[PDB]
This record gives sequence, structure tokens and C-alpha cells, in this order.
Amino acid sequence: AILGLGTDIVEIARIEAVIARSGDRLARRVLSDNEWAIWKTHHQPVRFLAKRFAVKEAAAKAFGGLAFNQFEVFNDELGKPRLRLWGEALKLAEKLGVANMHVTLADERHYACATVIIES
Amino acid sequence: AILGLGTDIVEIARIEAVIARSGDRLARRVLSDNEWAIWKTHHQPVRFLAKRFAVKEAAAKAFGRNGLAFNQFEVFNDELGKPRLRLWGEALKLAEKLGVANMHVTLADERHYACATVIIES
Amino acid sequence: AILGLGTDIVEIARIEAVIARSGDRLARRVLSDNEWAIWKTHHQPVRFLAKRFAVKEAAAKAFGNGLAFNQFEVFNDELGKPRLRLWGEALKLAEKLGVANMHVTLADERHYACATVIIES
Amino acid sequence: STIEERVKKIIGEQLGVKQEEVTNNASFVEDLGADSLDTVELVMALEEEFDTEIPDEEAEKITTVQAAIDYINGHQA
Amino acid sequence: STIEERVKKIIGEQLGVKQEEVTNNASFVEDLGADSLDTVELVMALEEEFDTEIPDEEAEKITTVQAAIDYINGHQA
Amino acid sequence: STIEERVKKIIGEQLGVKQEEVTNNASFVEDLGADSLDTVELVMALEEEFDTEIPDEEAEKITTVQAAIDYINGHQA
Repeated sequence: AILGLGTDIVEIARIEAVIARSGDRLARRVLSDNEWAIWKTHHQPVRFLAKRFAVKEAAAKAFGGLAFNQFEVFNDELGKPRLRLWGEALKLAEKLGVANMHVTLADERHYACATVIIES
Repeated sequence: AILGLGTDIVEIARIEAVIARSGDRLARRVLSDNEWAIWKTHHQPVRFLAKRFAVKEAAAKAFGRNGLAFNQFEVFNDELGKPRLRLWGEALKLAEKLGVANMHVTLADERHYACATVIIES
Repeated sequence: AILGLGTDIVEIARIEAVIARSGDRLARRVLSDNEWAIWKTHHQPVRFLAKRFAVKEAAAKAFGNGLAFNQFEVFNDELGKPRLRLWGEALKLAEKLGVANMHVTLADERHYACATVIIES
Repeated sequence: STIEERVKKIIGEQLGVKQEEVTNNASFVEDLGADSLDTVELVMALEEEFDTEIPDEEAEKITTVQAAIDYINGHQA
Repeated sequence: STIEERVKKIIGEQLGVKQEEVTNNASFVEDLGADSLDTVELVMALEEEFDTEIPDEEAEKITTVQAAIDYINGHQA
Repeated sequence: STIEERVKKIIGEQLGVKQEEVTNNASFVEDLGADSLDTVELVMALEEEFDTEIPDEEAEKITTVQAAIDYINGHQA
């Protein structure tokens, strides 16, 4: 049974403009500690940040209680993105009865897009 | 358990051009009576019409053909701000025929694009 | 019982640039034999190729070896609704995961195409 | 003008395609390269010109220019 | 200035909307046309101006100009 | 020239990256900023230059410049 569905689209150059205006505050608000540590040394932090932002926003809508600082994205051994929850995010997931989380991500030269489905 | 799947993407400025050419005509085809009443007085009718069009297109694709009409199903927001579908007439009869138990909708909008996805499941 | 989920977006003008640089190479790799035959006489092969590419990439991500885009084939059924036909190692993997149903949706605009695929048992 | 000429004029204008390409057999999607939106714009522009309303899923089956001319001739009052 | 004036000025700046349009009752999304980002930029702009941090989904519920003025007055130190 | 130089030249050309940035250790996605497309264009450009065909999911596992050089050296006939 599908418990929730979320999608997002992100214009990358727009993210780059935001970084130009406010420096690292965007990444500080959206990324967990681990993801921030990775972001500090990335070759193309704009693209990384865009992709993470798309995935996490898609997840937030799918849950529709979820804080960007309580759940991080990681790639498993197959290269497929996967969600990791802790704190009140994980508490919410256990409350809703989430058994499986499905994430997909695509990005182009100008846009990143992600979709998340949470299911029991 | 998924009975159908649909997605859509809408370029907002493109909607702006269409309205510039044909006025209220698009809104009169895509929106139900209630939604049209809302559209007539909306502050940014371009964005409202774009998102509603996206959602309804996704729903129509999810239902996949005898007939599914934009004028028999409208979109509304529940208490959480989450979009939801309301069917009547032959749209509702179709939902009952296919055995639709749950409908899942998600909607997003950017400055230039609004995308929506609908899954119908038994 | 969702087994996998995949999405993709394709900038059409970018595909046009690729075809401009390499002729028939891209379509020759991504498309199956049937799809190649359709491409050869298609009026607007750029748009056809972009749409097929979107569907195929979405499918590849939904599945998550030796899986080739030419082992995923798209066709339209009697309703105009897209549907997937698998050959070879794609079909083998599908039988392995226990896939019972495949759901596809595709949309295209003047500048972008986008596809989403769900595989479920 | 004739109904054929006016319909072809509107199709060409809406789709951004040259007149000579607008043949009667041409499909809007498969021959003229219209996208999902472009269906709306063309169908509804023709509905404006000839003062007739067609059901949405009925317009979805109008895939060719000749089918549009046919519907207009059949229903224009 | 007042908190109202500074907040309204920042909202107008971030959203690209004229000051007269920024009424206290106005909703950011439904009335001022914020897309999904403008929440981000506006929230963090007000957090910067008034040196306060709001939880994402908490500021998320803030849907109107008056609600932003209210939170700033209630929490600014 | 050498296989390394030609591979790095093609990588730079396809990805729009300066030669000095194209190190042997560099990852196409994680270090050179390639997208779900630049994989396609780069893979096929190398397939044309060295007249060899690689299975798709094998090319997906070739993530670095050095891995591409290695495969080319291993399979070119």
C-alpha cells in the first residue's frame, strides 16, 4: 500500500545564484551533518546541493515532523539513492507504518528532479 | 496494487501565452464549475491554472480509454495542504468500475515549471 | 508491492545537438531493432528519440548485469498508452525480481520530455 | 476561403509549422510534432474560430488534420 | 521603522512584488506568488535580518505576512 | 601521442572541462561534473575513436578516467 508520494524539480543555475547571495546558509539548512561534511569538499557543490535538495524535498512531500537535519540521503551498493532517518523523522516514519522507501533521481545540465514513494 | 500511474510537467509562461491568446477559454475547459469560480477571482490565475492543469493531466493519464473528463473531477486541498481528487458522474463511475480504493497526488511548482504525479491503487 | 521506481528528464534541443554531431549513432545504441525501424522513417526523429530515451532511462533506474537500453522496448497499446517489452538479460532480471506489473507514464513539452516508471510484484 | 484552408491556417499558426507541411493526412502529434499542450491550443483555437465545443476525449481521438476538418464540417452551426 | 515595515520590505525584495501588494493578510504562496523556493530565500532572509532561527516546517506553516511579523516579534532577541 | 592523452582530450572536449582538471583519478560524475547524459556522449565518443563497443552497464561501472583508459587498453583491436 502506497503511504505517500512526492516529487520535485530544481533549476540548478538558480541554486548557484542562491549560493552567490547567501554563501553556505542554504546548504546549512538543507544538509545533515554528514552531508555538510561532504559538501564542504565537493568539486561541484552546486550540483550536489541541487540533487540532495530535490531528493529531500520529494521526501518531505511524500511524508506530507520531517526535518532536513534529521534525515540524510545515501547511495547503496547498486548506486541507488536511499533514505536514512533519525530522531523525530524516524519517529514519524514508525508512526505512519513505513516499511519501504523508494527514491529515484535524475539531473540534467539545467535541472534536477527526484521522486519518492513511501509504502507500508 | 497500483492500478494506474500518471505524471505531467507544465511551463508556466506557456500558460501565460495561451491565456494571452484565448482569455478564459483554457480555464473553461480544464476547470470544473467550482474551480472556475475560484479562478475568476484568483490573484495569480496563471499559476493556479498551471498547477491544476498539471494535476488533472496526471490524473487522466493515471486512469489511462472510454472517457475521463476534466469537468467531472476537481482538485481540492485537505487540512494538511495536500492535494486530493474529487470525482462525480462518469468519472466516479469509472473509479468504481476499476476498483479504485486510494488516489495519491503530489504537486510541485517552480518559477518556470509545475509538475504533478498521480497514482491510483486498489 | 512496489519493486522499483524511476524517473528521467530529457532536454530535446540537447538531443538535437547530439544527433547533429553523431548522426544515427545514438538511436542505433538506445533503440531496439523495431524502434530503429520506426526511427528510420519517423518525421521528427529527435522528439521520438528523446521520448524513448526518457522512458528507457526511467526504466533502468527503476530496475536499478549487462542491461542495455536496447533490451527495453517501448510500444503503444490499443489505447495509445505506453507499455514495456523486455528481451534478454532485462527479461531475465525482471523474472528474477518477481515483477508482475509495469506502469509507465510519459509527457513531453516543446523543450523537455519526462518519464516515470514503477515496477511492482 | 474554404473550411479546409481556414483549419490548415489555424493548425499552422498554432503549431508553428509551414503551410505546405500541413497536409490532410498529417497527424498533429506524429506528423506535425505537437506536444500535449499543443493539442489544447489547436483544438481550442479551432473551437473559437468555428463556435463549437467538442468533448475533450473526443478531441483526443482527432489525431489528423482531416479528422478536424471532418468534425468542424459535421458540427459547425 | 517598525518590524512590519522592515519585514514587508524584505518580503517585497525577495518575492519581486511591489510594496503596496504586501498586505498583512496576504499569503506568500497564494497571494504573492512564491514558488517552492521563495519560502527558502524569504525565511532565511528574515532569519538573517532579525538574527533568529526557525525550524523549517514551523516557519513552513507561517503562510501569511502577519504570521511572519508575529513570529519575529515573538522570538527576536 | 598516447592513449592517456587522447582519452583525456576527448573527456575534456565532451565534458567541457579544462585539461589540467582531467586527472587519472578524477571521477566523471563526482569529479568532472558529468550528468546522466555526459555518460552517453563520452562513452559513445570513445567507442567511435577506438572502434570498440562496450556493454552499457559495464560503462556505468567505469567511473574514472583511469578506468576508461584501462578498458580501452584492454579491449582495443
